[PDB]
Amino acid sequence: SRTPSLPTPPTRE
Amino acid sequence: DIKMTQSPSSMYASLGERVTITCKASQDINRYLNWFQQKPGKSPKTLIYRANRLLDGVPSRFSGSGSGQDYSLTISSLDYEDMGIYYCLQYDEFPLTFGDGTKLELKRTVAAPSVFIFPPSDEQLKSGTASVVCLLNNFYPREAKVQWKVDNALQSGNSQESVTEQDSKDSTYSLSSTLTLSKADYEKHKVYACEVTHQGLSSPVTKSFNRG
Amino acid sequence: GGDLVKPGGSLKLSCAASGFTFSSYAMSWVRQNPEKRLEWVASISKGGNTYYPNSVKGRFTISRDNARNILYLQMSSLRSEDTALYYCARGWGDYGWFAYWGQVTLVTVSAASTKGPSVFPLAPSSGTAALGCLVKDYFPEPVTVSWNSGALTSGVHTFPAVLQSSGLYSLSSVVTVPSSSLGTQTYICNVNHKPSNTKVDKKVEPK
Repeated sequence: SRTPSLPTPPTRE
Repeated sequence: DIKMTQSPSSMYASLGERVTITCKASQDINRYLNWFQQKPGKSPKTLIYRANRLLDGVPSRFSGSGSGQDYSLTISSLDYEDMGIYYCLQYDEFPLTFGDGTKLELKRTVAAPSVFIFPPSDEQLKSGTASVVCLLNNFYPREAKVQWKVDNALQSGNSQESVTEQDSKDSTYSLSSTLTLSKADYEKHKVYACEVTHQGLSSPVTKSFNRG
Repeated sequence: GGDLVKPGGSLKLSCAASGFTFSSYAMSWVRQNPEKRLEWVASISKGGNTYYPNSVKGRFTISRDNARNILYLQMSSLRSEDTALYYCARGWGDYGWFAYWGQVTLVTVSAASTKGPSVFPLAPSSGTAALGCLVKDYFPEPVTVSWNSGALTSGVHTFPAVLQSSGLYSLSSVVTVPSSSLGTQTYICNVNHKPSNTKVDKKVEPK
C-alpha cells in the first residue's frame, strides 16, 4: 500500500 | 552534452491519421529515452520510458521504437486530444538533455487571412512613441510573411509579432505585428503599409494609410 | 503573478509533497523558458545526493526534507536568462527522473519595476470590421482583457505578449464585428493588471 524505497535512475557520470 | 534533434519541428495531421515523429541523439543512448506530451497551458505528461514502454494509463494508440541513436514515437490513430508539443529526453548520461520539441496540429483546408492596418492613436502620440499595428485574421496554415514599408522603404529591426494558438472551433490562426517608431520619425513620413504573403493569396495583400 | 527578482539576486523555491511517499523518490527541478524549451535544472536522490548541469552549478542548491516531505531550490546570482516556469518532478529507476510532474512556479528575473499598462484604441478603419486595444508598457505579466464586460466573446483574439527592449511587455486584443453595427453598438475593452492593481476601460470607436 505504501510505496517502498525505490532505485535511483541509472544515468551515468 | 548529448544533443537531441527532433524532426519535424511541426506538422499538420488529420483525425485518424497515423503519425510518426523522430528523435536523434548525437551518440548511442542505449534506449534511455523519455517522450513527453504538453498541451497548451498545461504541465507536461510523461508517455514513454525506455524508448518503448508506456507509463500506466497511457492510451495504447501510443508506441515508441528505435535504438542506438535513432528513435521514433507513433500515434496509430490520431485523436483530437492528441494535439500539442512532443518532447524527447535522454537520461543515459549527465547532463540530462531535451530535444526542442515537435508540435502536432490539426489539418484543415487553406484559408487566406483578412488583413487590417491600424494607425497610432492621438493619445499615444502625446507620449513620444507611435505604434502601427497589422492584423492577419483567421488564416491557415500558420506560415506567413509580413513586411512593413514606410514611404515604400522596407523596414527591419523595428517590429515584433505574435501568433495565436490554433482556434478550437475553426482550426485557424491569427497574427499581430507591431511597428514601433518615435513620434519624430512617424511625423517625418506619409505612407505606412503592411504587406502580407500567404499560401491562400494569389498575390501579396497590402493594407495602407496616409498619416493625417 | 509569480516571483520577481532583480538580476544578481536570490530566491528559494519550495515544493510540498501530497499523494505519494516523498522519501521513496528521486526529485528534480525542470524549467521551461519563454521560447518553450525545456531544461533540466537539478536532481536529488532519495538519500540526498545531488546532480547539476554546468549552467547552474555553484549558483543553485537542491535539497530535501524527508520528514516534512518538502523539496527546495535555493537560487543565487540570478540572471535574466533564468526567467522561466519552474516545475517540480519525481521519478525513479527506468522510468527516469521526470515520471510525474508537479507544482509550477513562475520566476521573472528583471531590472524593471512593476508598472500598469497604457491602453490605446485600435480604431476601425473608414461587410466586416476589425477593432481592438493595444495594451502597452506593463510589468510583470499577466494582463487580462475582456470586451463589453464579457458580453462579447465571439470573434475575439487576445495575443501573447511580447517583451520589448525596454524590458516592458506589450500586447493587443482584437475583435471582428459587422460594419453595420459600428453606428449602433458600443465596444469597450476592459483591461486588468493585477500585479499593479490597475483596471482600465477603453471605448473603441471609428475616428
